[PDB]
Amino acid sequence: AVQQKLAALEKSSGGRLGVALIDTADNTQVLYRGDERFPMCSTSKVMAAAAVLKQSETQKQLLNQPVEIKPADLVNYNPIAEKHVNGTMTLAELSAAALQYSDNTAMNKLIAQLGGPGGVTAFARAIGDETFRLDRTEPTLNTAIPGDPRDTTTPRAMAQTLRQLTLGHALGETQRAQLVTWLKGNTTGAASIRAGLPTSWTAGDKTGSGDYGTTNDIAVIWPQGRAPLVLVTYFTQPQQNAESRRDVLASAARIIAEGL
Ligand SMILES: O=C(Nc1cccc(-c2nnn[nH]2)c1)c1cccc(-c2ncccn2)c1
Ligand SMILES: O=C(Nc1cccc(-c2nnn[nH]2)c1)c1cccc(-c2ncccn2)c1
Ligand SMILES: O=C(Nc1cccc(-c2nnn[nH]2)c1)c1cccc(-c2ncccn2)c1
Repeated sequence: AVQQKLAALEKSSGGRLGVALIDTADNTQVLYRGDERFPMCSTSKVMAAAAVLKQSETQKQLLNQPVEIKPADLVNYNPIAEKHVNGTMTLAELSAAALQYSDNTAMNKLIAQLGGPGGVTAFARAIGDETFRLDRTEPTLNTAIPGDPRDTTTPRAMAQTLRQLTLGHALGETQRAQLVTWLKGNTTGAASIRAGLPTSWTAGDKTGSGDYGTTNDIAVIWPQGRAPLVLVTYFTQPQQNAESRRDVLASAARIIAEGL
């Protein structure tokens, strides 16, 4: 029935919606197109930041390591990194910038710290995610071309890996808490999944967008009086120039919340 409501939302939207909920109260799942691939766009920044946090478990000083930001490093959306050109940012600062402001230069520095896009994929595989793939750097990882497997995952896979990272033991406890603190401090998320949730609930999330009107969000949610949830909402449209539809992600989240 939740699936029929999500199918109606998808039909009126004109695009393709993918949803995965994990309710940790009973470990049950709600899926809609849960095994179809979608372009991750900036939701992939979670996996990159997490990979660096994993590295920091065996290098207690890694997050304080300075990284040079040169003018040539700036790409197309650099709200934090532009302030540090011809200077440096620590890996903590780069992680916070990538996660909480969606800074693309910051994401590129995280990718580089892992040895390139495939180092992020390797970390995904190391924590049991056989689906995620990062193939490109910013900004071209957001091209979001229909049918293109580059820089994609499925809703089912991303919900499982977000659960393992934020609620489970993919990371050490200090690192898990740091990731949750960053996600809870996101600045970009109020119009997306969180807009469809009761206001009493708390959450952290990472948004993403790209070409083909691609509009994404992945969240960890602490409802009032319930065990936490993990929710992934991915949305993509048939024309390259389509406008972003954060309202569709809100609507999907509202259908999920009403179906609990
Ligand atoms: O190894 C590096 N990159 C890379 C790219 C794609 C995939 C993989 C991989 N697949 N399975 N396991 N790993 C690894 C790489 C590239 C450039 C620099 C460095 C580097 N690493 C540590 C210190 C300094 N440089 C590593
Ligand atoms: O920069 C683009 N989008 C963008 C950037 C930064 C933040 C957000 C955002 N965060 N929270 N709410 N919105 C959205 C963008 C958009 C369209 C096209 C391009 C582009 N860049 C380079 C080549 C081609 N297209 C960038
Ligand atoms: O980079 C693109 N968009 C972008 C940049 C930074 C943040 C966000 C974002 N965060 N949360 N929600 N949105 C989105 C973008 C978008 C469209 C096309 C391209 C592109 N870039 C290079 C080559 C071709 N296309 C990039």
